[PDB]
Amino acid sequence: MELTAKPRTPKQKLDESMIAAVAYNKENNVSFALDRKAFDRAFRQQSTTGLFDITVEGGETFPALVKAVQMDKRKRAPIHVDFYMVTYGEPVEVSVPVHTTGRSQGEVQGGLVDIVVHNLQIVAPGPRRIPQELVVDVTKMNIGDHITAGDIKLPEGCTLAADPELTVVSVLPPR
Amino acid sequence: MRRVAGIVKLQLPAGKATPAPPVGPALGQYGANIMEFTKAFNAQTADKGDAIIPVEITIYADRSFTFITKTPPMSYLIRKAAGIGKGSSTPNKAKVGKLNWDQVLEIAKTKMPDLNAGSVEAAANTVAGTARSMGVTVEGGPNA
Amino acid sequence: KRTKFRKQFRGRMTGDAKGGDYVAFGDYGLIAMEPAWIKSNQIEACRIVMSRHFRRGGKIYIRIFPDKPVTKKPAETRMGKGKGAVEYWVSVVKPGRVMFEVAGVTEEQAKEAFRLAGHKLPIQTKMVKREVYDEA
RNA sequence: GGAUGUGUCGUCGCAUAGACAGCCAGGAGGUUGGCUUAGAAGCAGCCACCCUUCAAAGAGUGCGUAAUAGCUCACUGGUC
Repeated sequence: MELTAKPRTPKQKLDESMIAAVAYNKENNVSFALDRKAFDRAFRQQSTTGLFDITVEGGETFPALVKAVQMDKRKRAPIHVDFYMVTYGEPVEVSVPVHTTGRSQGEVQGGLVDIVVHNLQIVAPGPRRIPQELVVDVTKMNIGDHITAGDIKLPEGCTLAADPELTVVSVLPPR
Repeated sequence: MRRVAGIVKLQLPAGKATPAPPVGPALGQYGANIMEFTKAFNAQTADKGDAIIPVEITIYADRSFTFITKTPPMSYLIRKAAGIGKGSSTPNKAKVGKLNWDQVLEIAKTKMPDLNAGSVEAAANTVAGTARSMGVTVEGGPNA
Repeated sequence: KRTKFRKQFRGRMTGDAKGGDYVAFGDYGLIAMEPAWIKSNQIEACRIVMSRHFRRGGKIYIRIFPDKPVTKKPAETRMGKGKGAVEYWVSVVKPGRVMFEVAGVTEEQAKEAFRLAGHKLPIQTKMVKREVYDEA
C-alpha cells in the first residue's frame, strides 16, 4: 500500500480515485489518502486481520492492520478507512470470520450449516502472527446440536473475548 | 412382410409369458416370431430362476430373431438379503440391509463378460458401488 | 406482515437510509435503490416467491417490516369529517438499505430467487455478498 | 421491463502446454439406480450422485415416447 497526500481538501483525489484516510500508531496519528484500486485489492486479499505496509510518498514504511471501513451506502463502494498501526508484542482484539470444514453429517438428514455468528471477536495473539480465519469441524453435528464458544478451537497464545457458551455455527432443521 | 433390420435393446421378466405392457408388438412390429420365444425364453429361466435377467434382441427380416439372455441384476436376491421386498424410499433417510463381501462373489462371477473390468477388487467394487443406491451399507472397507 | 397494537396514524418524509446496509444472517443479500414505501402483501409476496424457489427450504431473512399506517378516505366523499381509516401497512424502505438476506442456497439460487423477488417491487434493486464489516 | 446499439472506465477467465467458434469421432457397462408408476428406463413428482475404464464419457441437457428406443451437447483427440 502507499499514499501521497494528507490535507483536509479532497480535490487531489476522489475522481482520480483515492480513499479518505486515517491511521494511528497511538502516539503517532495521521490523516491521509490512498488510491482505491490497491486498497480494494489487498483488503479483500487480507481484510480485517490483514496487516500491511505504508510507504508514504516521503519514505517511511509503516505496519498497518485494517481497523474500520466506512462506505457509500448507496453507490456501495468505500469512501473512508480507519487504521491501527500495530506495535510489537501485544496487539488488540482481532475480528475473525468463522468458517466451516468438511462435508458435515448434519446436511445429510435435511439440515443446514448455519453460522449464527459470521465473525468472532477474540483477543491478542501478537500483532504479526494473527489468525486470518478459523476452522470449526462440523461433521460430528447432527440436527439440533449447536457449537458454543467453548468448543471453538485456538492456535495457542490467544484468548476468546466471547462468552464460551453463546451459539456459533449451528445446524438448522429442514423447511 | 419386409426387410428393414433392427437393433433392439429391451428388458423382460424371467419365467412367465409377457402380457400387453411389455412386448406384444414391441419388437414384432419390424418382423419376428413369437411362438418360439414364449417356449424358448421361458425354458432357460429353468436355468437361473427368479430375477429380472436382461434380454437383447436383434431382428433381420421375414420371421427371423436372434436373442441374448444376460445376467440378472441381483436387485432381487439382495433386496431379500435384508428385510424389504420393495426397495428403500430414500437411500439416505431410510435404509435396507448390509451384505457380506462374499455375497459380492455372485455378481462378480455371473458377470464375467459384463462388468468390463480386469481385477476382482474392481469387479466387486462396481456392483458394491451399485450397493449404495439400493439403499444399503457395506460390511466392508479397508482392514476389517 | 401486520403488527399487534400501536398508535394508529401517520405522515411522510424522506432522505437516505439509516441501517442496516450490511450482510448479516446470510451469505447473499438484496438491496433497494429507491425511496419506496412497502406493503404487507408486497413483502409476503417475495416471502412466498423465494419460498417457492428454494424448495425445502433455504434460510430466508426479511430484513424489512411494515409499521406505517397508510389511509384512504372512504371512496366518493368530499374531504373533511376526518382522516382516512387505516387502509394498509407500510415499510418505509430507503436506498442502500437492505431488504433481503438469504443463504443456505447457492449463488444461482440467490440470483434467481432475488430476481423473481424484485420483479414484484416498485424499485430497481441490486443483489450482492457480505464484506460490509463494521459489525457482523 | 427488455436489447451482441454505440463510445469510457473496471472486474473476472481462457489459451505459444493450441484456445471461444468451423467441421471430425466417442458422448460409454453396471443401471429400467432406488423411490414412484397403468408404464418414467437421462428426463411427470421425492432422497441421492457411486463405480468400470480411459485419448475422453457426469444416476447425465434439451426435442422427443403414454413409456421405449432414438437425435445434440458437459469432457475428449485430430485439425486451424
